[PDB]
Amino acid sequence: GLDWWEHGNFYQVYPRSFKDSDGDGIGDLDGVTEKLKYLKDIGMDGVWLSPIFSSPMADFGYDISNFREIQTEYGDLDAFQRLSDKCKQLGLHLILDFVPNHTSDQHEYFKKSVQKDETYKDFYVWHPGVHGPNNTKVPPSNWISVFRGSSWEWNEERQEFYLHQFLKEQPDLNYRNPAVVEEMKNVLRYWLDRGVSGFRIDAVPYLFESDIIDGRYRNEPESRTTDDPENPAYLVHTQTMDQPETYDMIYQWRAVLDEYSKTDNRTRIMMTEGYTSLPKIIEFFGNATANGAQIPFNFEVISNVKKNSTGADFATYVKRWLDAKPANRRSNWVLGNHDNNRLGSRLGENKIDLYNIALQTLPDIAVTYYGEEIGMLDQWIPWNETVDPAACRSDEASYSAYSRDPARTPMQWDSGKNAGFSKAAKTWLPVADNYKTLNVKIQDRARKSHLKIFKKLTKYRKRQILTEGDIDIKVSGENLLVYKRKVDKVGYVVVALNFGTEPVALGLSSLFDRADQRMQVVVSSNRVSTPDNVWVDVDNYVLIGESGIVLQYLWGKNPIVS
Ligand SMILES: *[C@@H]1O[C@H](CO)[C@@H](O)[C@H](O)[C@H]1NC(C)=O
Ligand SMILES: [Ca+2]
Ligand SMILES: [Ca+2]
Ligand SMILES: [Cl-]
Ligand SMILES: [Cl-]
Ligand SMILES: [Cl-]
Ligand SMILES: [Cl-]
Repeated sequence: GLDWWEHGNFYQVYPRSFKDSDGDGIGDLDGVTEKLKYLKDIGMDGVWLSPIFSSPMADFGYDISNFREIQTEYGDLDAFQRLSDKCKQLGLHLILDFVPNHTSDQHEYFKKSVQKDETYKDFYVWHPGVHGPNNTKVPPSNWISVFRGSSWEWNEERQEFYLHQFLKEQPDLNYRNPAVVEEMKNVLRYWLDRGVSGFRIDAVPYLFESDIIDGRYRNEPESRTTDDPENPAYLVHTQTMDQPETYDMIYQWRAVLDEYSKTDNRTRIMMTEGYTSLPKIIEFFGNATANGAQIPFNFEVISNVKKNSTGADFATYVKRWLDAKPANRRSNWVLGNHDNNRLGSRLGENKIDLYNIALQTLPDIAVTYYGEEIGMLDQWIPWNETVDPAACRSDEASYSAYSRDPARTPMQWDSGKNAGFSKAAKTWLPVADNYKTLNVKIQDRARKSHLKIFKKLTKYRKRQILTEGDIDIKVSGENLLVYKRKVDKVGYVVVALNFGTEPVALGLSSLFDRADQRMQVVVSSNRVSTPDNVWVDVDNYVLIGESGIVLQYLWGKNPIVS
């Protein structure tokens, strides 16, 4: 008897790009609500929305000026309630994006902090630095912002530097201040009171920095993986990431969630965005005395799998996650989000179905970034139309290395105007040029298509074998990854993923003891010609390049487990 989330399908909506409902070219809450039934029909359980709160959009919602307010163009609190009520009818859990690390520099708390307001003077991390030789100002430490340059920003009015781990428009909250601690968990209660099933928590590794010692902040040592001192990777982040107090606060936040779970037998869940080392990701699950996040994102895989990764490479990172995961915790698999190039563009357009197969058939929790289920691809956007500050802080020659906008374009619903995302003359980001032939409606009608493969996976994974089965991973050569998932007296599933360009015979008898000369085809990559439901020889079947196949053998019935 699993809790709702343990084998859950989670879908990330980027609200600005999901569905426009009021003709301004901007996705909004009412637009999401129109589309929640679609999300249920493709097998989703939990819907996570990126920042919908009041924010000047310097970082497109991650710079929040009021954590208790819906941003105007997205809607109002009624629009939120209708979204929440619709989720409840459909049996979907709503997950909101919680951004504790920083506020907008337009937040009232920050404006008052700059003025040394007695209540807000210490809401942020301020330090004067030191005046140096030749009347120069030395910042309080050598720390580098994730968006490049110093993470200390001088404020003339206050005559101090404030800490910004992200943009200078995003001042870091001082979680050593108890007033800040209390205020931010009341933000969680505010939304828990309004019905949400949990939160995805932004930038968890960066919450606490180390404290002052003898009036100074400690510098960080050079990493020697780059010579560029404006690049955050220039330093080893011994002082600005992975601090022990960070984990303490995650656990405090989970306790607030647990207060609400006791109320009504509906587990509030926590997801955490942590681009950090695998052991420091794992620590977010919890420790001996305290639970943390049920879903600290498996960014071990996403950060290390590349376009030229082999099947062996993919297996290495999958196995590394599994070897490090504590037995009492659930895995999750994620290969896309709003900060990465779209999966097909990033990892190889031919592998869209291979990777959707992996994401959906590996154990426990599967994550989908909006559009991955139809195989959306990045859209190149001109410098003049790009809005992502990570691009605009670069230059016309080279903003495409940095820009996240190509992965944030409007969802492609149909072949009509703006791919059916909006009736407006212009959309906030351009619709991808491929939209007439890549959209939900066209894939819905096709015999085989990414969406039909996707839908087959999200349904099939909810049966007993893929819900309850173990996992046994084997690699043949450099590029044939195969894994078996078995439930005794029920059956077993074999996933075979061919990352290489050459076709290959599965040769399963030389990989598992397990016989059954023949297995039944459940689903396969778009280019595989083998019809569904036929039987194939597990030794001689040839899997074409860059393709995957899901194979089944039943001893008993394999029911949907609800
Ligand atoms: C794969 O690509 C990366 C980055 O583009 C490169 O550094 C690496 O050498 C490539 N691997 C091979 C085997 O060429
Ligand atoms: Ca709109
Ligand atoms: Ca911080
Ligand atoms: Cl519209
Ligand atoms: Cl857990
Ligand atoms: Cl099925
Ligand atoms: Cl048979």
